[PDB]
Amino acid sequence: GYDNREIVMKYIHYKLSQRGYEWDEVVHLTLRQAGDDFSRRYRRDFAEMSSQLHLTPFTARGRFATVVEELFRDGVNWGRIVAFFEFGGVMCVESVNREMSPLVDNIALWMTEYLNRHLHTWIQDNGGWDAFVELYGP
Ligand SMILES: COC1(Cc2ccccc2)CCN(c2ccc(C(=O)NS(=O)(=O)c3ccc(NC(C)(C)CSc4ccccc4)c([N+](=O)[O-])c3)cc2)CC1
Repeated sequence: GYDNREIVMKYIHYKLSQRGYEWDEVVHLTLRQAGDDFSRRYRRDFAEMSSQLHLTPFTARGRFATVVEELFRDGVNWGRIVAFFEFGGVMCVESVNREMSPLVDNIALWMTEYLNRHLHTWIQDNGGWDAFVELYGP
């Protein structure tokens, strides 16, 4: 069984716990190893994109809508997906850090919707999660 919401709400544990939070997922072992290596490799490219959203006047929701639009602009792929989850986590880290913990619930909700209303067709088409783990699995 695979749940986009169960993973989206639990996958935000390693991104927050590192600073101070709760929760935990079981399949994170995959997205994690793939995410950690990403942040390190594309640390600058990622940070540069993060600052951009901070410069814009948009709100918490707006930013997420702008970061998701640019990410999946020239198509989709396991790679872009690994980055999408990365941004989501960071977005929460800033909230809790900027006295906006409650926002964490919002960001977690959005990531769940988009995943179940945008990347639900592509994923299933690319062997779904089954393939995601088969490629870059523990
Ligand atoms: C600034 O634009 C970004 C940042 C960003 C912008 C906006 C919103 C969110 C994020 C988002 C766009 N972006 C990239 C950079 C590269 C690729 C990439 O290499 N894709 S891939 O399809 O070639 C690939 C390679 C290797 C792995 N996994 C390994 C084998 C475990 C290595 S760790 C790794 C993870 C992912 C990418 C590279 C290495 C995985 N994966 O796990 O999905 C995927 C994809 C997007 C630049 C940073």
